[PDB]
Amino acid sequence: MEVIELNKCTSGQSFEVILKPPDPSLEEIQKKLEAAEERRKYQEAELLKQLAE
Amino acid sequence: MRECISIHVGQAGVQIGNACWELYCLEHGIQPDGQMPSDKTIGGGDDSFNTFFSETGAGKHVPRAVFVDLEPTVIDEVRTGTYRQLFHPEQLITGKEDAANNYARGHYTIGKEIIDLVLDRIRKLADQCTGLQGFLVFHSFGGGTGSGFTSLLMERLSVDYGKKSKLEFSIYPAPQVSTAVVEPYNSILTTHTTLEHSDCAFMVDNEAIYDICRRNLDIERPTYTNLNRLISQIVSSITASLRFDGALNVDLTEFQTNLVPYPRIHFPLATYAPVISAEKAYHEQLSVAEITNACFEPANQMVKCDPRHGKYMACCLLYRGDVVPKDVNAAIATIKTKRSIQFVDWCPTGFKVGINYQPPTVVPGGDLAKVQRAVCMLSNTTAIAEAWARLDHKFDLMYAKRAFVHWYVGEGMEEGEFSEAREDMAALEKDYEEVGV
Amino acid sequence: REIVHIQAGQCGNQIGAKFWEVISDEHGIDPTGSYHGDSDLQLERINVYYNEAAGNKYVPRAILVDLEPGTMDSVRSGPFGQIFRPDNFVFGQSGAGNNWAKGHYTEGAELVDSVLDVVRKESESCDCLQGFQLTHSLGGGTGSGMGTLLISKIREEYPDRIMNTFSVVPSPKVSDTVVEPYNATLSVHQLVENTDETYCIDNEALYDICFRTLKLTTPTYGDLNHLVSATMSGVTTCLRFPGQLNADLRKLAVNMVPFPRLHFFMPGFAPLTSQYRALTVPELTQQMFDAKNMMAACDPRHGRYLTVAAVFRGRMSMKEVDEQMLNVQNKNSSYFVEWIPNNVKTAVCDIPPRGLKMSATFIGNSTAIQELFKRISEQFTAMFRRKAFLHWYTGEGMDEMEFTEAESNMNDLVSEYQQYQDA
Ligand SMILES: Nc1nc2c(ncn2[C@@H]2O[C@H](COP(=O)(O)OP(=O)(O)OP(=O)(O)O)[C@@H](O)[C@H]2O)c(=O)[nH]1
Ligand SMILES: Nc1nc2c(ncn2[C@@H]2O[C@H](COP(=O)(O)OP(=O)(O)O)[C@@H](O)[C@H]2O)c(=O)[nH]1
Ligand SMILES: Nc1nc(NCc2ccc3c(c2)OCO3)cc(-c2cccc3[nH]ccc23)n1
Ligand SMILES: [Ca+2]
Ligand SMILES: [Ca+2]
Ligand SMILES: [Cl-]
Ligand SMILES: [Mg+2]
Ligand SMILES: [Mg+2]
Repeated sequence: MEVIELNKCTSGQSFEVILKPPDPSLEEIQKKLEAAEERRKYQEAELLKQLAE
Repeated sequence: MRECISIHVGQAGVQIGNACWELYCLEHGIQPDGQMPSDKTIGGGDDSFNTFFSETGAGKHVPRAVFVDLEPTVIDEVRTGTYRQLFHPEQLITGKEDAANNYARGHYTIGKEIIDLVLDRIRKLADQCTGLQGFLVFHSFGGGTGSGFTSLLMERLSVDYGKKSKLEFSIYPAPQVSTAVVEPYNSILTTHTTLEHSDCAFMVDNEAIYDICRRNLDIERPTYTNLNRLISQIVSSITASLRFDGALNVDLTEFQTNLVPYPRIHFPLATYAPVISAEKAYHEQLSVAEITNACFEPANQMVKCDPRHGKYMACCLLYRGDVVPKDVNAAIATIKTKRSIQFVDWCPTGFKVGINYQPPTVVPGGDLAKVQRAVCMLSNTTAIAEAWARLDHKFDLMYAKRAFVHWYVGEGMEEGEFSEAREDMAALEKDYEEVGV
Repeated sequence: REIVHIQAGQCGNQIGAKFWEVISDEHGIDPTGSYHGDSDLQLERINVYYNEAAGNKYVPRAILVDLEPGTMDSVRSGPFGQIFRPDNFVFGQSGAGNNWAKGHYTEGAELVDSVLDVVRKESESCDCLQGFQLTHSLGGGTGSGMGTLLISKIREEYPDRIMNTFSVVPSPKVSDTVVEPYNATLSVHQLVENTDETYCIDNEALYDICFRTLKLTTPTYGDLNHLVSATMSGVTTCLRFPGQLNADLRKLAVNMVPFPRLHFFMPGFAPLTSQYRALTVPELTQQMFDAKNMMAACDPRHGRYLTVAAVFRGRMSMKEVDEQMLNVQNKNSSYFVEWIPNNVKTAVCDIPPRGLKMSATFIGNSTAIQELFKRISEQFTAMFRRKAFLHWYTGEGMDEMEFTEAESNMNDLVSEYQQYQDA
């Protein structure tokens, strides 16, 4: 069980013990948000057309 | 010295932020008015605590933090509470109308109108850093804002700060305190959209925290205040290495290096011991060996699952208090001969160990007893994938009937995004099986 | 934040007035509009239903509508009648003669614009309007026909706000005219399209409760409306008091309504009062789920629950509440659909209603509600196959075709409920 890389300071210590070896761009984001907003506009216009009938 | 900026999104994220920053103030000796008498360098410095606190010429120590919510009622409590003087007003951002538990309303409809303002305030904080490391992001999986706005934000932070590390702290949904049926939809949609943008994510299951509070603190019916105080102890254990002198996990990149060799499998399991009640008359104190043993009991884990039936990829033990290396190594030698700890073949069998000599702090008049020594274990084990299975099963049950889907479509989401997210989850479960069995 | 309330016609205005009496008493507001309570919990969310006027006066955010004056004179003379804003009374003179077509197409159309002006003035001064609630009956002419006309115009001018109704459904057991089934079929067709939530209040059930359980040989409208007002108080408690929850009408709707057309809820209340024995939590739980406490005359064992909300009021053990709610779900699991996990939700408010130590209100989205619509459909068909009494309607310009379409819409709603009941 090998103990390696001990480090020490006034606030503590650390070490390791071994027991055994072995993106989208801004434009695309903007487009997606605008496509969703357009779909919402379309549904709203269909509702208001129903109401005018 | 390198700065760290925290972002708290939605109700759960804001309230957990409150608990964490209260505890950090007690640990560093900062008063609610922001003064720090032990700090002899007035108006600046590159001490370790400066990673998390800036300084004014008047000696005020100011959190590097942004709070964001789409309705105002939770952040107003911060504005009027005990620590109101700690935070600059431009740090506290609110909208008028919330996402009503609907991922699509958070991500598309409302997020589109506040995202630029939020990025501007973040930029304001970034311009004060001389060597910005990255971000710590706190949110729920289940809320409309915590899921949908957070995923939008993560995409934009990847665009605007492409070199920087990003860590998550995520609240996984539990029916014992949950208030909505659609939380599985929101959890899958946000995990899918965020997965490439997050370097390392610590999941906390509300069911585990609830049961720990009932069993070990003798609380008949835990509230959010109890839950958040315990969670804040665990978060503090994780960030102490960023806030104090030391040689392990001293920057955000080291979390990935030590815990995540496969980039998609970046969800480490946390285990914390001991949790002891303040009302319990006398407590016989637990030795290093006993608390290190408690790390292998499922009842102490942040997600209920069974590590005996998976494989380890990495392991870290973070001790606080009266602990020397000799006792750690003796405990580990004992534990190896008694428990089922099997690593994958391409990784070494081993523990990286950190010790901070200052014992844990507790909140006066709280439910937690002061102890002389405690430990947090961070292990990357495939058994955590059990939680994905549970969530995915619930998703499949509802989506087969299209229950509640119209609420999401009416906000402009297409039905296809549901099945893209679900198939990405199917591939994730497959990755964990191929690695683990 | 702010809710706008509307009450239309005789039934709507009587139950509306009773509602405002009960909740004004709970918030410590007297008939003059002065606050005389003992606790800041009464005022912290008072603004949801009341505007503040000069002199620390609280005025209901309420609009009062009818095509004849009589009932609004009775409101104005009623015990709390002075608390309503005078400018919010909007009434015609002609009447609507229990005729949906008069309410919707002729007499009602003349008045609707002046009603919308007052709605707009109330909304304009709201900090953040969450939406609307309407009280009305479906069996008459004004509440039924003009109420559904109003609903349509409000959707057209405020399309993204929640529209909620409390709707009293007719019964031959408590009947004013023979044409009630025509007026109800025409109205349901509108509600299916234009509301987010409709509470089905059946005069059959209210009568049976007064007769069998509360022991009253001759129930009046007053006795029925007492139960209605207590139920409505129960159902608005979670918005009205500081009970941890961060909710608005939209989040509640998102939690309760899995498919847009299936939004008709079955209310209940416990304990039923007309005593002194306090009531254990097991007893509240058993009674709130009992068929006999339901306000729509439907057997819940004849269908399945899509969703359930339970609201408990009073000082009690949350542990015991959880245990009892879990007990009923685990022992009766077959009546709850397996493909919506965790579909039963529970709220607790510390403040009890007047005259009770402990109480429970029930809201169910059950497929058994199809029984109510089938009832109405049969009564409709029995007349419509012989065209009986149709001349009252065609004389106001309606064609037979519109009746056929309304009948078809309601048979489709029934078929949908059956589809989800067999799944
Ligand atoms: N641990 C913990 N969980 C919380 C807390 N507050 C809310 N939650 C959980 O978060 C989930 C709901 O998410 P919220 O944070 O309330 O929703 P939101 O992000 O504000 O989004 P909105 O729907 O727009 O209000 C549920 O599972 C809650 O149990 C908290 O203070 N602590
Ligand atoms: N529960 C209840 N039902 C009523 C009341 N007044 C009338 N009704 C019922 O409502 C229907 C009559 O409608 P009504 O309100 O009188 O017509 P309107 O004035 O034209 O809107 C019939 O089914 C009556 O039995 C009431 O105060 N309470
Ligand atoms: N849909 C729905 N449910 C209700 N019940 C209670 C509940 C508590 C906690 C919940 C929950 C529901 O859903 C998830 O968490 C009341 C209401 C309502 C209707 C109409 C007018 C109203 N004014 C105030 C309230 C309200 N509307
Ligand atoms: Ca300094
Ligand atoms: Ca005329
Ligand atoms: Cl940069
Ligand atoms: Mg919220
Ligand atoms: Mg009448």
